[PDB]
Amino acid sequence: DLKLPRQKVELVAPPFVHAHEQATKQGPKIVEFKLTIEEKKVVIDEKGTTFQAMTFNGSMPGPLMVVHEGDYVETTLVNPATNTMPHNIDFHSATGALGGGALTLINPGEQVVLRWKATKTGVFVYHCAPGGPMIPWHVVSGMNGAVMVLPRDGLNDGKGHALKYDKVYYVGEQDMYVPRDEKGNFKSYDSPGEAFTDTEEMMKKLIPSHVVFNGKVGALTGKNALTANVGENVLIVHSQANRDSRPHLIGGHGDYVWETGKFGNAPEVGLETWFIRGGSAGAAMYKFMQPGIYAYVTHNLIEAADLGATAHFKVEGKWNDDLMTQVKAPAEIP
Amino acid sequence: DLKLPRQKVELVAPPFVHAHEQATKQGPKIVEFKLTIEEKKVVIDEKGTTFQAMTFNGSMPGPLMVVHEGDYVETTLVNPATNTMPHNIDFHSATGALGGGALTLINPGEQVVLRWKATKTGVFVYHCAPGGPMIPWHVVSGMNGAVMVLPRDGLNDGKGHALKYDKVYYVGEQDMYVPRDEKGNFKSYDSPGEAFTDTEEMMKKLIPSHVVFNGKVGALTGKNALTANVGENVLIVHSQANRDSRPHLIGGHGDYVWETGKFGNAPEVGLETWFIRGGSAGAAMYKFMQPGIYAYVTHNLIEAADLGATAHFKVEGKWNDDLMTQVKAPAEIP
Amino acid sequence: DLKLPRQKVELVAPPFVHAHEQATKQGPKIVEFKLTIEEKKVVIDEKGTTFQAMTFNGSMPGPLMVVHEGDYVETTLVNPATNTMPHNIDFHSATGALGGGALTLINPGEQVVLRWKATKTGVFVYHCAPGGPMIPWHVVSGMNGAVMVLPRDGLNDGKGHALKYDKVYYVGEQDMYVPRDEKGNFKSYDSPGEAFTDTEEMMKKLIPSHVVFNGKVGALTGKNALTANVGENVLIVHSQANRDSRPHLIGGHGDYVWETGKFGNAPEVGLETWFIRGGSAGAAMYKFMQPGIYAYVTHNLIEAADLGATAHFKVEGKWNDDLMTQVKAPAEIP
Ligand SMILES: OC[C@H]1O[C@](O)(CO)[C@@H](O)[C@@H]1O
Ligand SMILES: OC[C@H]1O[C@](O)(CO)[C@@H](O)[C@@H]1O
Ligand SMILES: OC[C@H]1O[C@](O)(CO)[C@@H](O)[C@@H]1O
Ligand SMILES: [Cu+2]
Ligand SMILES: [Cu+2]
Ligand SMILES: [Cu+2]
Ligand SMILES: [Cu+2]
Ligand SMILES: [Cu+2]
Ligand SMILES: [Cu+2]
Repeated sequence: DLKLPRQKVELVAPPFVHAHEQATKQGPKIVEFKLTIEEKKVVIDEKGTTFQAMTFNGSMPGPLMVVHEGDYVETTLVNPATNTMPHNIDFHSATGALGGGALTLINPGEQVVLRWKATKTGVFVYHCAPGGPMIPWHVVSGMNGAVMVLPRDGLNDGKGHALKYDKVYYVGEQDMYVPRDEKGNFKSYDSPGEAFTDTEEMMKKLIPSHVVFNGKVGALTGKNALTANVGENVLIVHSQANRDSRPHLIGGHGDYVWETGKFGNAPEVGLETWFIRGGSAGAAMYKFMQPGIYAYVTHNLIEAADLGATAHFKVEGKWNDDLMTQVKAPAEIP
Repeated sequence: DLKLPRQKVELVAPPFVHAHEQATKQGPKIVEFKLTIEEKKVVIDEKGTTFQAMTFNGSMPGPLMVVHEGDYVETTLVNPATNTMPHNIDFHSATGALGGGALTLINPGEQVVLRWKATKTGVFVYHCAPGGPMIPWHVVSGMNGAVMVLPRDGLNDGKGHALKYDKVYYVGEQDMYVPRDEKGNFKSYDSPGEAFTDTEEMMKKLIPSHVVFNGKVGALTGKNALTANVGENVLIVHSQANRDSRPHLIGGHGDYVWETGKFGNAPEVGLETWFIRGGSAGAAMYKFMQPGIYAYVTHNLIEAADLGATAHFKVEGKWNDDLMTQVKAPAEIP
Repeated sequence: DLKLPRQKVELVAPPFVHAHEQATKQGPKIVEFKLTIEEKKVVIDEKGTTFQAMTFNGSMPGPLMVVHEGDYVETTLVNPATNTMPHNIDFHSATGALGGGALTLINPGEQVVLRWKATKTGVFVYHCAPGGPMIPWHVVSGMNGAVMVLPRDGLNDGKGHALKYDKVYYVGEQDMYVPRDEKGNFKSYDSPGEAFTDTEEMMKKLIPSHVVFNGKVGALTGKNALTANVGENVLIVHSQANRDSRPHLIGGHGDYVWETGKFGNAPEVGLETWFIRGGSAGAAMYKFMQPGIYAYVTHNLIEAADLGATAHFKVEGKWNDDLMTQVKAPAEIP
C-alpha cells in the first residue's frame, strides 16, 4: 500500500557511519537496511581474554543506521542457520510491538522484514530482546547498535542557526561480564549457551569486567584512532544499551550536546562531561581548536583506564598558543 | 491562625492516584492527609523470598499525595503501638526542619500533625528519616512515597500549550537488600531489628538483591498490568528515594518528560529513556498510538528482567500499520 | 607576547573560596595561581581509618580557583622532592594538550608553568592524570579540585535577571577505595606505592569504601558546619572527578541549578535533587527561608549516612510558621 520511493543503504562498520545527507530536499522514502546476526567468540582485551559475542552485522556495536524524520525504515533481519539462538530486533525509535521485537523473533535459518515510520528525531538504541532473562543477556553479549533520525532541515542550535558536522563517529559502549575462575583468571567458553549460567550469575551482581568501545580494549586507538583537523566540527554519537556512561573529550568540550539524544530538544552548550543513560544514545558536537592527541573516555576513570573505555583522536593542525601554552617547561624548583 | 477551607483526601494505594483536578479554580486550601505506618513481613518475588518491610499506609511505595501550588498540606502521621521502631516523615516538597523530619519523630503509640506550604511545583519524594544509619535503612525497607504539587493552571509544554493527562499512574521503584546464607539462599528474619545487621552490611556494598516496582516482582503485571487505550495521554510518575533509575516505555516514548520532576521547568520532548536521580521523583507523559503489550522498565535490563523492575501496560485499540508493520513474517532465508 | 595585567590569587582551603567579583568591570587579565602537590597519609573517618592521599595544596578537594571568561589562568604547579611520584594537572576548563596534562608532567623536585585561556564558562573539574592506570589512582587518591569561570556580567537566570550569591561554598566529593584484611578491618599502608596493588584491585570492582566531602567523614559538620542566615543566597559548587553523585539539601531546594555546571546554559529551577556526572562540577543556588540544621548529602542515603557523604548547614534567623509548622506535637493516638 505504501507507494514511496525505495533507497538502499550500504551499512558500514562502526565507528564509521554510512554516507547520508544532513539537510535534504528529499521527501519521505522507504530506506532499506539488512542486518545479519552473527554469534561468534572474540577477543576483547590485549591479554587475549575471549568473549561469547552476539552481534548485528558482525560488529559491536551494530552499525549506525541514518534516516530522516518521516522516512520509513525497512529492515531485513537475518538469523542464519549457523547461529544457535533465536533473536529479534527492537528499535527505540519505533512505535509499537515492543519497538519491533514482538514482530521480529526469528529462529536460526529465518529472516523477517519489519518497517517502522521514523516519527521521532534523535539518536536511539536498537537491540535484541528475545524475552525474559534473554533480554539482558543478548544485549550485554553485544546485540545493540543505534539509529539516527535527522530533521529534514538538518541539526540546529535551538536559536535558529544550523549546526552542520564535517564528520560523524559512532562510539558504542559495551558493558561485558566475563566470569573468573577460582584462581582469578577470566574464563573461556565453547558456546554462548555454555557461558550463560556463569555469565548470568555475574550479570546480576551489576559490575562489568570490561567496559569497551567498538567491542575491544583499545579498538579506537593506534591505526584505528578517530581523526580530525583543527577547524572541523565532529559529531560523536554515543550509545549504551544497558548501563550509564559519562562521556568526556579530554582536552576538548561538548560544544553542543544532546545527552538525552533527541533533536526536538535544543542542545546544551559548553559541557565538560555529559551523561548517557543506560538504554539510550546521545550526541555531542565539537569543533577542534588544537592539534594533538585527545582521549575520549567515560569519566569514571577506573572504567576508562582500567576496564577498557578509552578512545583516541589524533588531530592535525596548528597549535594555538593563545588558548594554551607551556610558559615554563619543567625545571628544578628554585 | 490559618483560616483557609479544609479538604480531606481519601488516599488510594499505588499505582493508582486519588482523584484530583489538574487545572483548578480553587484557591489555596488546607488539604488533609493521614498516613499510618505499618512494619510487616512481605513476599517480594515469585520464589517466595520474604522481606522485612516498613511502609506508609501499608504499601511500597507509599501512596501519591496530590495538591496544588500554594496549598497547605496537613499530614497526620500515625505510628501505631503494634510497630517496633520510631519513625518520622520528610517531604522533599517542603521547606524547613529537614523536610519535616525534625518535627515528626514519633514512637510506637504516637501520632503527630505537620503542615507545610506547597511552594514548589513538581513531583517529590517523601520518606522516613529517623536519624543516622536508620535513615537509609528505613528508606530501603520501603518507607518512601511521593507527592505531586500541580500548578493551578495545570501542566504546560513550556510553549504556552496545556498538557492534560487522561490518567496518571505512580510507579515507585524500590532497591532492596536481602542477604543470602552460605549456600546462597535468601535469608528470612523474624523482625526488622533481627534483619538489621545483615541487611546493613549488604547495603554498604551498594548492590541490591531486588529492584521492584510497587513492592514486588511482577506487581504491575497480569491482572494488575497498567492499562490505556490508543489516544489516551498517560502521565507516569516515577520515584526512587535512594538509587538512580532509567525509565523506558518499551514500544513507546516519553512525549513530554520532566526527568528532574519539577514543573517550573519545561519538559523535554520525544525521549527514549529518562533518568530518575536517587532521592527524586520525575514524570513522563505519553499518548498511546498502538495497542498491545508494552513493558515499562528501568533500562538497566539486568535489573529489569532479572532483579524485578518490569511493569506492563495492556493497551486497547486499533493497530496502525503506517507507524509499524511486519512486511514479511518469519520465513526461511532464500 | 601576552601583554595583559597580572593578578595574583591567594588560594584558600575548601570549602571556602578565595575572594572574587561576580560581575566585574575588569577586562581580561593573567590570573596567577600556585598549586603545591602533597602526598600524605591522612585519617578519613571517625574510627581512625588511614588513607594514602595525594593532594593539590594539601586538601581534598584541591582549592577552588575562580576567574572570569576570557582571563588567562597561569598556574605554577610544584612537585616538591619530598613526594615520591610524578604528577601533572588537567583542567576540564582548558583547550588542548589533554587539558594541560600533556604539558605539566613533573617529577619530584620540579615545577612547571601552564597558561590556558578561560573560553568556557561554568564550574569545571581539574585533576592529575599522569598516564594509563595512574590516572584513576591519582584522582581517587585525592588529586582533584575545581575551577569556576564566571561571566563578566555575573550569573543570570536565563530570563534576563541577575543571580547574585551572598556566599559560595565548594563541596568536593571523593570516592575512596580502602581495602580490608581477611578479618574485615581496613588496611593501612606505609606509602602510596605500597597501597597501590590492593587499592587498584578494589578500584576495579567499582565500589568505594568511603564517600566523603572535604576529605573526611564529618569534615563539614560541627565547628566546620557550613553556615547561612535566612535571606542569604548561597551558591554550592559540587564536584566529583570520578563517580556520579546526586546532591540534595535536606529541608531546602536547588532554587537555580546548573547540574551539568555550565553557565552558557540556563539553570533549572526548584529542584529537589540534582546530578553531578563523574568527571564534572555542577552548581546550585538556594535562598534560605528557615533557620536550623540542614544536611547536604548525596541522596544515595547509604553513601550519605553510612559511607561519609553528609555535610551540615547551621542557619540563623526566624522560623516561618507559614512555610511549615508542627500543628500538633507527638501525642498518644486517640
Ligand atoms: O533545537 C530544537 C529546539 O529549537 C527550537 O525549535 C527553537 O528554539 C525549539 O522549539 C526546539 O526545542
Ligand atoms: O513549562 C514551564 C516553562 O514554561 C514557561 O513558563 C514558558 O516557556 C517557562 O518560563 C517555564 O520554565
Ligand atoms: O543563562 C544562560 C541562558 O540565558 C540566555 O542568554 C537567555 O535566555 C540564553 O541564551 C542562555 O542559554
Ligand atoms: Cu539476540
Ligand atoms: Cu530497549
Ligand atoms: Cu521509619
Ligand atoms: Cu530525602
Ligand atoms: Cu598525581
Ligand atoms: Cu578529566
